[PDB]
Amino acid sequence: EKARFDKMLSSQEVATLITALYNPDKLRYHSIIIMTDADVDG
DNA sequence: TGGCCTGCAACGCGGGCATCCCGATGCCGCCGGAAGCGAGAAGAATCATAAGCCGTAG
Repeated sequence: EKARFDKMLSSQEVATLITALYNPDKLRYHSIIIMTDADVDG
């Protein structure tokens, strides 16, 4: 929301690897889990 | 200390009255020249959009 741009991209690895970016075709990795540290930055 | 203002008597000519000629003027017919209103075009300006640095944090 702070900077919305369809061209702005740095990694793009997550969306490229989970789906094709639209998603009903490729539904690979139906189960995802996000492990994160217990600090405030986590 | 020097010059402006004014009373006064003598010289001077202009105001007042009469009048015919002249030039402006109102009127009428006729010709012309900005105008101004709307409309189209150009330049000037203030609001709205994308960071950059400051210093820690990942």
